[PDB]
Amino acid sequence: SNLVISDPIPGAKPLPVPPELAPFVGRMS
Amino acid sequence: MQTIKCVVVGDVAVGKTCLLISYTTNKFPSEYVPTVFDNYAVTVMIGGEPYTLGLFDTAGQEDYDRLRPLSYPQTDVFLVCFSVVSPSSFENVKEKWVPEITHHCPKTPFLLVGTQIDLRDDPSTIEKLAKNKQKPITPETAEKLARDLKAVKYVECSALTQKGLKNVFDEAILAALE
Ligand SMILES: Nc1nc2c(ncn2[C@@H]2O[C@H](COP(=O)(O)OP(=O)(O)NP(=O)(O)O)[C@@H](O)[C@H]2O)c(=O)[nH]1
Ligand SMILES: [Mg+2]
Ligand SMILES: [Mg+2]
Repeated sequence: SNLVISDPIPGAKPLPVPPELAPFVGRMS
Repeated sequence: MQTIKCVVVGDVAVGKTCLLISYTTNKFPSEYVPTVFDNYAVTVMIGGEPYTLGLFDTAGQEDYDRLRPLSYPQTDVFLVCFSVVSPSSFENVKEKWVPEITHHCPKTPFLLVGTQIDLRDDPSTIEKLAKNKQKPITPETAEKLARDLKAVKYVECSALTQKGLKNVFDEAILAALE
């Protein structure tokens, strides 16, 4: 069972985004 | 702690955002809104330890061609998506997407992802394709391109029915970690 992956679990800390893209984010995030 | 960054790319309206929202939240988006950029994150247990899976959602629109690659640094795995009922999107895997991601990230693995498979046996969709003498992409054809372009693996799914959907991400995760 070593390569078994769980269902995803919501609401983790999003990975860093390049700051210049910040304003282009959302609203879907 | 442990992280995997996955970036999703592909032609407009092949279903990138639906794939991501359906996988991460089990809901299907109720209206089409073209993406510019979006960034989602979930936790997945792998052999019983938690990884943060960061999912970067990108614009299929050509007008974002110069901005898109700013999201690529430190990517661990790409999903290059085409709809199995859009031959143009499949052609663009070869003509646009794989060249783009491999230029910027030559060492980074990618999966070829066929989307919208629920429409492959949908009479209305086939009728629509047949108007222009088109046909859906078969798995055999996709596997061949995946081998030729050196994708890790071809996987396919439906965001709508969720058939194959978890398997797509399972394979992306494993590809990132190999
Ligand atoms: N039947 C079906 N329709 C789908 C599926 N995935 C997406 N769609 C539909 O295809 C359209 C585009 O979906 P979307 O995920 O927003 O596409 P995108 O690739 O994110 N587009 P963009 O590049 O502009 O952000 C929507 O009308 C959506 O309902 C699927 O698995 N099955
Ligand atoms: Mg989108
Ligand atoms: Mg990293």
